[PDB]
Amino acid sequence: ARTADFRTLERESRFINPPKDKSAFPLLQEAVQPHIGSFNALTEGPDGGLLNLGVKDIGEKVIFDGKPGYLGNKLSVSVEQVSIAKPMSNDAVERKVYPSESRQRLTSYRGKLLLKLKWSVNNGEENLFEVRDCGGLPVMLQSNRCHLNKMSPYELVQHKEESDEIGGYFIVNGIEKLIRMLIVQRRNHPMAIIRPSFANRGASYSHYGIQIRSVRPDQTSQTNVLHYLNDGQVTFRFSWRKNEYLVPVVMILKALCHTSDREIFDGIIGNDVKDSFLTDRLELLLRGFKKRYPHLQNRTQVLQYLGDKFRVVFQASPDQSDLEVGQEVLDRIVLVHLGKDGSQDKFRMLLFMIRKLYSLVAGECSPDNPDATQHQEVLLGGFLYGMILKEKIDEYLQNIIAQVRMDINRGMAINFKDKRYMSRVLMRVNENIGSKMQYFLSTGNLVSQSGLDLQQVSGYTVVAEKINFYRFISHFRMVHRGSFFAQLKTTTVRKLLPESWGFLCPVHTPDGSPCGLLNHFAHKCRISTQQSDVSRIPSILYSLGVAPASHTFAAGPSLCCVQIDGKIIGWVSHEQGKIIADTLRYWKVEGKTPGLPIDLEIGYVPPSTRGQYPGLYLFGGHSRMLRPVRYLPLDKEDIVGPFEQVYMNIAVTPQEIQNNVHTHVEFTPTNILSILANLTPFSDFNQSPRNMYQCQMGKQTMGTPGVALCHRSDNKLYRLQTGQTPIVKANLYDDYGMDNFPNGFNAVVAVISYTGYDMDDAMIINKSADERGFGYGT
Amino acid sequence: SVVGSLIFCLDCGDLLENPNAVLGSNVECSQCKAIYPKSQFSNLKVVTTTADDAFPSSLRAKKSV
Amino acid sequence: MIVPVRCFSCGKVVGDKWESYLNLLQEDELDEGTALSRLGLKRYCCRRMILTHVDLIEKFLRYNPLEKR
Amino acid sequence: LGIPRLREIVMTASAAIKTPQMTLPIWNDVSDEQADTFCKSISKVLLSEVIDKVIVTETTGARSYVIHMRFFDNNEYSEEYDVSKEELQNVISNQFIHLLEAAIVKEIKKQKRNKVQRDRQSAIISHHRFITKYNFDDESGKWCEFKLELAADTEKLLMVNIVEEICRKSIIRQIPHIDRCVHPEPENGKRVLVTEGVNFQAMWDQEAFIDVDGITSNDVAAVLKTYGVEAARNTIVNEINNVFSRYAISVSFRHLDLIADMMTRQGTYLAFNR
Amino acid sequence: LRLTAEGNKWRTDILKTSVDTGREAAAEVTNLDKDTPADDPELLKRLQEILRDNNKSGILDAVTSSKVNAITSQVVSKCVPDGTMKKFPCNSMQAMALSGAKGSNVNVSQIMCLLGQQALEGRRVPVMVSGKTLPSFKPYETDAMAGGYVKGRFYSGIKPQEYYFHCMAGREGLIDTAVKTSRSGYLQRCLT
Amino acid sequence: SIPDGFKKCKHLKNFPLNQQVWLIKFPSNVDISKTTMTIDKHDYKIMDDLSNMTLLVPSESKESLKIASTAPLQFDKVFSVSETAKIPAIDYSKVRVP
Amino acid sequence: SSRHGQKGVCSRKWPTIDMPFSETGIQPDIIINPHAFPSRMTIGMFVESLAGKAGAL
Amino acid sequence: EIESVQDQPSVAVGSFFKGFRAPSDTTFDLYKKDEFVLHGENERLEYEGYTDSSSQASNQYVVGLFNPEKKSIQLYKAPVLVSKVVSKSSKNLRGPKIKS
RNA sequence: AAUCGAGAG
DNA sequence: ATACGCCTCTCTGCTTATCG
DNA sequence: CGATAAGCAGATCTCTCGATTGCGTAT
Ligand SMILES: [Zn+2]
Ligand SMILES: [Zn+2]
Repeated sequence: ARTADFRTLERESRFINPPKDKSAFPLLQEAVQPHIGSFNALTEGPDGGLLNLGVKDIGEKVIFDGKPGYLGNKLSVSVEQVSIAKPMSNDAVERKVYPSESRQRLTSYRGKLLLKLKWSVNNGEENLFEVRDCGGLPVMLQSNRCHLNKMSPYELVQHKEESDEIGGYFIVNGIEKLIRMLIVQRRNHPMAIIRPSFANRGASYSHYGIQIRSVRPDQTSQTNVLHYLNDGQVTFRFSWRKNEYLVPVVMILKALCHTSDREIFDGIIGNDVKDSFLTDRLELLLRGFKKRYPHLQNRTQVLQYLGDKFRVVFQASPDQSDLEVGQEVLDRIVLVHLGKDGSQDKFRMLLFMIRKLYSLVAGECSPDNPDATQHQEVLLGGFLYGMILKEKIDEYLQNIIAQVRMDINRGMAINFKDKRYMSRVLMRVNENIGSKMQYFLSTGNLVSQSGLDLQQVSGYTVVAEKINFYRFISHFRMVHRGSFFAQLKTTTVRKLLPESWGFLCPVHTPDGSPCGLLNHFAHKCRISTQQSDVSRIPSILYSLGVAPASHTFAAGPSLCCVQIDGKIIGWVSHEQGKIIADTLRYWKVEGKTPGLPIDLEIGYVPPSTRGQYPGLYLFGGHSRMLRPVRYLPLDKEDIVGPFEQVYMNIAVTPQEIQNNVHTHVEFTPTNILSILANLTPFSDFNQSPRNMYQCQMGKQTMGTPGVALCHRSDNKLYRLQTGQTPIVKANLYDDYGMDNFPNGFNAVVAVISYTGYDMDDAMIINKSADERGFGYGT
Repeated sequence: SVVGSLIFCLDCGDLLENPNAVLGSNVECSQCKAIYPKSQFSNLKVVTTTADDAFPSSLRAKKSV
Repeated sequence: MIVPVRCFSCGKVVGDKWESYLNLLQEDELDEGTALSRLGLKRYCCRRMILTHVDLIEKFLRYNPLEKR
Repeated sequence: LGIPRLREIVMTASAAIKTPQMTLPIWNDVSDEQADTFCKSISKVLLSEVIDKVIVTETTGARSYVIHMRFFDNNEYSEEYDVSKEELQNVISNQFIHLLEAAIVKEIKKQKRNKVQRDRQSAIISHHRFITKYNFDDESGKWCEFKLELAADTEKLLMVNIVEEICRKSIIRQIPHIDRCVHPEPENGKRVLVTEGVNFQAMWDQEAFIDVDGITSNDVAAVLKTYGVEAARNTIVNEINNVFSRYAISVSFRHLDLIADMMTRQGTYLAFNR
Repeated sequence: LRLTAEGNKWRTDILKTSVDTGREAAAEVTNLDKDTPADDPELLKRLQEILRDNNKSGILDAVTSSKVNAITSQVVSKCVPDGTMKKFPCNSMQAMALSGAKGSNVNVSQIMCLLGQQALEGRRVPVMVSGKTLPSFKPYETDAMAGGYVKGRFYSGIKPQEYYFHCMAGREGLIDTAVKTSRSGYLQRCLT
Repeated sequence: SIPDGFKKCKHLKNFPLNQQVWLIKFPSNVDISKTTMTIDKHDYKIMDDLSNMTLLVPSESKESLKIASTAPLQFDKVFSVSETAKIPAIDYSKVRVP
Repeated sequence: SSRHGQKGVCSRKWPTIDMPFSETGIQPDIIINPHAFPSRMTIGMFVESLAGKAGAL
Repeated sequence: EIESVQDQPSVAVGSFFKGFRAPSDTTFDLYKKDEFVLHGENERLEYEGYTDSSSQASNQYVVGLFNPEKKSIQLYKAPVLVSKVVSKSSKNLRGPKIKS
């Protein structure tokens, strides 16, 4: 047997004739699967696509003319269907355009964006529909809206791209750009937080809190913060238009669903009636509300107060009743991951969050670390593209209403039923949504009325520079903590935590300023780009023994709280919850039960002494980080996430599997490293800073960018003339097809102190070898 | 109804008013518009104890280990 | 890209042996060491030059700006 | 240590030194047991460091509190802290209840937006605002229960968080600007005694245990206050030098002396900044 | 870089003595009776209290670090230079470590005998909220390898968990050097 | 108001009580027509679950519901039936390999 | 640089006659000082030279 | 052993709140569509109640009397209703549609 | 000229 | 096609206030 | 007058590259 093979004949045959079915390197495509899948999820998939859901939740914005209790004629402009075309050209009958032409022309590779407006009048009296082109929207290569989507390597070569061209990037002004993946708080999970900044937020502020980052079905997010004041009252927080507002928690608790106060007492305090801490804090809260707001005795009155309080900041229409605008803000701010028609579930989740806040302030649960990988997810970049597009079409829909308002206030008459008037106004506004998206790609700046729940503004897209193929493939696996942490002094954010085992590469990190903040995924790490079928999971859970969350009336860490994506499914004892988690894992790994997708991340937190807040947490959404691992019972592949991993024992190799201690084992230890960190020979014999230096330096080598260089017009390109394959190489050198892109040369190296001209770090090159073309490049 | 220092109506489940906070012999439910008497609510007692993480000291460390 | 004319270290002409190496690998069922020895490459400096050549010229040649594709 | 210390010394000249310290030489005729006794006598003890638990029994039968303060056993705290039943009872009678009532009345203001025992209880009631009972275990030093009656307009208070805050912030026996006095292992022969604070005049009295002529401190501003410019210059040199001693970096004393004489050129502690 | 057969024998014999050092350190920090089993409920409870409480965790880390450093010192003294097949002045690694041309006895020791305990700031490796220091190790494991004590050397290579801990320490060093060079210069500017 | 499709049951059935009141909860895979027992060759875990579950029993009218009081009338014991599975003990002689 | 973070600038193009030569007759095309290793501790480069020689043979 | 199991609606269980007591003058009226609605009233109260649609399709509840001497245990079926009790004087209070 | 991004010691 | 005005996570030291 | 609780200010090596830089409007 031979440990490795050069595969010379196979490689040369494949060079001669590119495959006509599929590329021979499947792993080289799963590397860019996050970016491609994120851009794909906004046009295809269930529910019509992310852009369609985004327009649906943008809804209608109305205005009144004022012409003669009767506010005038109502105009409600909106969009209900958005489509992107694969890029065409008129050079009549159009012809397909491929990115080679965009590269050669030094221009962008963009497809036309079409929105069909709804010019509704008088709530359905008559509707004027007209599709409007809104500029050429840039699209990423190898996506379902790109013309290379299904081509074989043979067809890719015929269309001048590459033998194994990968997408995941855009082309703007003849320059390739990539939306970096950012790592943000885990969605739809309330995590206890201790922050001295919360105390700084004013006076009577503790440092405790409960922060949940709810995500809408169209992948937009809303952060709700549940502060605790030292007196005893709990404060709700949210941000709407780059400003921040505060609300008593009891206001929202009563506004959500028609409920009593004994129900709030039972929801926050379960069977723990004898718990003086909880009872006294809750009495303080209830009496503080009944003192401050004695004229809000029912849900309708509370909603009307909220509506009166929120008029000019929410751009509520003159027709909107106070009750309905209060319902609008309640459905548009509070726990948006449950969406509308989920007031009861939002009520349960707020009660759970309040009890968790009281546990955090009583020191019965430890604070959840927000910078630990256990409590994080990835913002894919295609999702950010969809969110920015939704914000831009919202701005457009508001700008056309601004135009008609300016017409109204300039003294000109109108007719909302007139297609001529609709045409006249639609040509006085800005419809280069595509040009604004191109601006975002070409600068990185995020021009926004809402910060999209994100912290930074600039620094969102980097050029996918192609010095070298390691550099190029590294662009598509780098994840950033955010530019806020770039200028800081808390070194603890850069620490290599054990919570990233198998998700973040321990080695691949740039040295210097971006050390610790710029990370790379382990090469077998996968970021999900779709929601797993979870409709049947609550049904299976009730059969397993989960008592339903509607008629059980339990609360506290004394019981396990079963949740699914932030929705309290039911309550169960801790032992039975452990059994439920084990049985769910078994049924999920064995592919018999149709209601348990293998991507399901059953993150179970056992009871402990002042540890993390317990309960059984189930996740199946987008943006999760998942890695394969061998489930030991029935010996099949399993999928785990960072949240689930910090509690499960996973033997690194099968030799040290212990009795009744391990339920998992890695497929191989080498799948906790990046591609670059796997390509280092005998990495486990060097000092780790030298492995980090190698990851940094292998992206800077004058290797081979690609083979279609006669069809590119890049600003600067470095090409090694004659590369060679390594004699000593990892088994994954072939799996990613790195032989297609040679990076160096096998050299005869004498470790000798002979010359005198190489002492500190210099090295000597043979003159004759140099004259024979050793290490030549252009 | 009565839980420590808290009393809830048995009809609408609304928190009442504390007895010694309003006009005499009549504590009124703000939802049910019912009338409750100051009787049978003799002592709303709550017994609390300190956190046991509240007083870090040299002697407290020696208490356990 | 294309086979080097000479070995880098010693200078032995190894540019006329790449096609023969492929022939001996394909037609004959020879392992790489046997094929390199039968080509006359004894020093490992000369053996590496052929054993590790990639031959990217073939992949470069598929992008021909002078013939219709 | 290190560069933060250099910032404190030469960059900031902070009179508010982060860790003030005094090195107290001991006379050669003072044994280790007396050294520890002096350390515990000097070191401060807060009320929180002697209390095991506190029980607050609110009753609405007008609203009253029964605050019971459970102490560590006498054979424990009178040994570890040099604190007696009498000293504890005096502290609770004088400072604790006054601070507690001050906190309570401030809280309400924010909300509006054996005949010896009998006579002691009567005196405590008369002097204090709204206390109605008081009994201290004068035979075991084990507990202290005192009632506290508020009005009927008063809203509910936790009465445990304020009690904890008062119990922490109330001292028992503290010398100003001094927290702890630890007796480390003697090094290079001489036996030292380092406190976690600077109060030169407090140990000026303790001629018996402390060689006052050799009390060398860490805070440059304090020694400038009490001893003068030149002692400040000496301690500047010493503090700017012993930072380099742990890092084993040899810097000549001419540089440090020139920097010290530039920093004390006006007779004060001038920093190197604007 | 190699040792003798007798040198390797001494190295492995002294390293076998490092099996119970972590368990003894835990039993003595937790004040439990020595020779108590590693799966004792009281030991696990006290280790959990120590995990929650930062100062107690630091005490445990420092005590166990001292014990494993003693084991490392024993290994190095027993195996260098008396356990090395090629000896000074022929042994060039040892030669230039002794001579001051480059390197030190610590580097030679890590290449030939033992990398030893990996120290993060001034403590052992970070622990999760479940008491696990890595997915492989069971919660509250009183094993020196679990705490970052790597018995491997750069000649025979280090295991995956040891590789992970060593990467932690190396990243910490690379961060600390940047912080230090950033902070050095303002002092000199203001003084000058 | 009455939501569409809802039709009020008018004639109810008797309840022979003057005996212990029990509550038992079954899953959706248990045929109710027919502490770890076997039902239809299946494995079911059974355990037990300031009250909220009141008892509504028809009065002597067979047309409405009332709250018994012999202050509600609470069930003497609440049971639960749970679906389970057998977790296979790992055979170490295979996976444990040098 | 090697694949072990052993970066260094080329200090001279040493003529081949002045290069050291082996009993086999070959003259190395790269010379790296032995002092780059004791502090960097890149034993992977040593074992890679070993394995590369064995593989090319 | 199990002798008779009832399917026709006989009894039901509700979740009003902790320690709920109701006067003897009040009654309840059921509705079946399986989704259920319950309704009751008195002078200043309303016993409205619905059920969780997503849960009733999975969990089923059984009631029954037991015989200490015999074996013919009794069995029954009873759905669960999650009820929200409402007042009457605090139901229909509103304000202006928009405050100027 | 700024701003952003990538680097080197 | 085009020419005027519009677009959220550190630190010491100086200085004023303000209330019994 | 004065002693904090509070508010406000100005700080926190050298070198090489590339890419973009502003939108609405009234006539
Ligand atoms: Zn009532
Ligand atoms: Zn040769």
